[PDB]
Amino acid sequence: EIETFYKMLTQRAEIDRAFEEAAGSAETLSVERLVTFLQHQQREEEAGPALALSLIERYEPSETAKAQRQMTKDGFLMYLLSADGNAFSLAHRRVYQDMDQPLSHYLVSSSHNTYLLEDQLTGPSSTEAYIRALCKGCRCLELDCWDGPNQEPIIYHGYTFTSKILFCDVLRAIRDYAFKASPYPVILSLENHCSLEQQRVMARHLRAILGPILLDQPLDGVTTSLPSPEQLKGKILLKGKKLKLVPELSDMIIYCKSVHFGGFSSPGTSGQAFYEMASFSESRALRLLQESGNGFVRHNVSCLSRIYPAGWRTDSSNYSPVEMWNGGCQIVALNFQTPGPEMDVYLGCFQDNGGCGYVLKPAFLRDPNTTFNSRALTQGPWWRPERLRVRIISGQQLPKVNKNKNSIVDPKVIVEIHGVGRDTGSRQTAVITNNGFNPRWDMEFEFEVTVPDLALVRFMVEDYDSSSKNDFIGQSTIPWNSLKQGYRHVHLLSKNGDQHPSATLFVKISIQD
Ligand SMILES: [La+3]
Ligand SMILES: [La+3]
Ligand SMILES: [La+3]
Ligand SMILES: [La+3]
Repeated sequence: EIETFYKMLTQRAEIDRAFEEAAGSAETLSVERLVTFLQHQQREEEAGPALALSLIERYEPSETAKAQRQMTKDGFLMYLLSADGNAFSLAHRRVYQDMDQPLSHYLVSSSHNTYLLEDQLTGPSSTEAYIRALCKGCRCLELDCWDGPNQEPIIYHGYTFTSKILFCDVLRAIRDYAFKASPYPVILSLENHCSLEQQRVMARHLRAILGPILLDQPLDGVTTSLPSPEQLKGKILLKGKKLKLVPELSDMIIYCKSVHFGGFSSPGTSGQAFYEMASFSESRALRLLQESGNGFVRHNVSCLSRIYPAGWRTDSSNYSPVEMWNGGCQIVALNFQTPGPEMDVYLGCFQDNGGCGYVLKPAFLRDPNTTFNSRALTQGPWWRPERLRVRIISGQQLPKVNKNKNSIVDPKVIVEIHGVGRDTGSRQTAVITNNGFNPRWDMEFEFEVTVPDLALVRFMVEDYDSSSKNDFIGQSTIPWNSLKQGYRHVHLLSKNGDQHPSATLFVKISIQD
């Protein structure tokens, strides 16, 4: 009974089944059989003895089997629960993209009113807020500078009751964390409401504190286009108004001069210079995407655009970034302090490319002559329909969330597709009652995705409640091109983006054209 219980609790038929198929009669997976699995099931492109062997050396617990080059059911499971078995491509969890194109070519991880920890009206501000964002890979930060006592500028939310902090204090924190998560450039958006004098103080602090990290001169030969993340590695650059404004500050604005949206027209006139950056509220952005779409896109190829949350979002709620990315908008600022599907999707996007904060835009969005408009889909390279089938098999050790000890989760799983409007979809599994340890769904969904290069697949697990709103249990959002095939485990994250060490979903993914 003990082994029974101990082992039965521990038992996963789906795994058993999976191994069996792979291994057939044998109680072991030979290299060849493993290689076959890797290819047929896991659809690995580098599938071959070499991979198989590394998987064995890496994950096989049995010394006999390891040495003898074979994989036991145990090693199978371990591989499946490891970074290699993760539905989120391990290969993409390291900088692997081309980091040599103009900044305008990458989506950049950006935060809105970074200094804030809660609401926009009366919640607190803190350097901690900048540290958190930076530690989550945020590249573009916001500083709302106002005159403070003792000729020391402060940062807070202009015209509200949000607590205040010191501009200098903010700079040190940025200085200390700017590159903890990535080596690529950090952009500081200065919304300067300070007096001339205090503006000078700002400049002094900038130079004194940031020192050599601060970019205060154009790079050599950085003429027709924006420098690349590579060219700006290890640097912090300022975005703000460039000559009310003291020269000390205005002179530090090199590649990001705040500008009012003129309109889009590129033959050298109208559509701003590569070193000019416009901002658009969520509303105006949608409208321009509604009406212009392709203009914006084309605009965004050589130009950085910044989008920020609608003013009514005083609760610091966030909008969907995806809609902005579909127009090539790169600096899509969100309230990083706020848990929700939006940051889930955001951080899922940026978990790609090594989490360095710059993710290369799809080629059609880097083509100045594109006729793409996610909203009016016509044929073109972006059109490449795929058939995704996702099987939600079972869940393991779902984080018991709210109640301290009184009930068991009644989990269900929602799988959503995020991307161009026609691709967006959502489906959900049934609810398993009182089981978070090993709920088993064995449900399969199928989606047709026409513009995968802009899609993300999200897995959300909820605790069903008949009486109330279902509690969020965990989630995971995987960019389409990082979605691995075959049997994989989805590693669930908390509301706050934290890793749940033992919480997973076991799935089987398949993508066919
Ligand atoms: La602001
Ligand atoms: La229950
Ligand atoms: La419940
Ligand atoms: La509940």
